[PDB]
Amino acid sequence: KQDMPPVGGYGPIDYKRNLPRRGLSGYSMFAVGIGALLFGYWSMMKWNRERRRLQIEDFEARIALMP
Amino acid sequence: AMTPFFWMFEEREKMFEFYERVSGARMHAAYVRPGGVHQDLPLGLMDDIYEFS
Repeated sequence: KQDMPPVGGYGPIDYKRNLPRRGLSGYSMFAVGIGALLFGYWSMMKWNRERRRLQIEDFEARIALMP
Repeated sequence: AMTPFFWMFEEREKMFEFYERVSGARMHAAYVRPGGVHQDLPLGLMDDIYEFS
């Protein structure tokens, strides 16, 4: 008279299938990308242009000597 | 692919446990007979299949 099945206490667990979490898609991407990339080239032309100014100063000390 | 082999067999060893508790042995159990099951399964296995499944 000592046998298994309980009178109660059950679930069940699902048979389902779901993890579609979105996700920042669909014109949200391709907009943060271009907005990041244009910040890069804007951070250029303030350094590459400025290094071009110090470049001429480096040639300047050459030319003021050599006679 | 390396991991889903390892990711499932680590979980699979919760289920070769269940053969040993009922028949006596690890994989090849001589349990089913031509007149039904050999012997009764112990007090348990319904609070342990249920936690597993």
